[PDB]
Amino acid sequence: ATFEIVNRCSYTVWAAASKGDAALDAGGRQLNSGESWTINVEPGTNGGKIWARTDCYFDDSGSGICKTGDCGGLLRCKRFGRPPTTLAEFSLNQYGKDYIDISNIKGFNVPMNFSPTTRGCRGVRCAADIVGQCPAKLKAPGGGCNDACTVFQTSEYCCTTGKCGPTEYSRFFKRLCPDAFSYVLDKPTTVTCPGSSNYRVTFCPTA
Ligand code: NA
Repeated sequence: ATFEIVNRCSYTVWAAASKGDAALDAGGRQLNSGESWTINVEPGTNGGKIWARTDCYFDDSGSGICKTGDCGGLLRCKRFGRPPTTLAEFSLNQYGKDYIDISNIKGFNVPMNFSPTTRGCRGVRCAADIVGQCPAKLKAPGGGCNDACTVFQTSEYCCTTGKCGPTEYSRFFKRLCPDAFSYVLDKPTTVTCPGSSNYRVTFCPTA
């Protein structure tokens, strides 16, 4: 599959693409305002995620840190990032079908649109000002809006037993971005696309 990562934000972001135990394509790159990044995800990739990182400083070896989405201090991520991170999640070629979604389960930092560049399905977007409206107890100093599980580490917010209901915090993310996951057992907002589709991820799609 071919993903195009576009940065429409007025500020620089450092994109990342990982499937948990290995990088996706180069793993990460700096994206100035308006820059696009094309990557190739091997068909069958399961559990891949694309996200943005803000306020990064990297050395010549690619080691550094970001205030949001840091993935172990590396520019080229081999691992998911530290919350809060708006997540673009995808499983490809699962019995002739791709599955895509946007998730606020690990917080929110940058507005995001996730849409296919081919035919057969629709796209999902979370472009609200979640950071501006973020409750005080979930605000992250570095920037972004943390999820309740990251903050309070309870069975209910993290849904550890397996059963959990919506909380006051998940409804906040859900009220602003209905098309994104607000908690683990949230009613799936997943989109089903034809196998081997191509996609474009746009940061700050409305600005
Ligand atoms: Na998730």
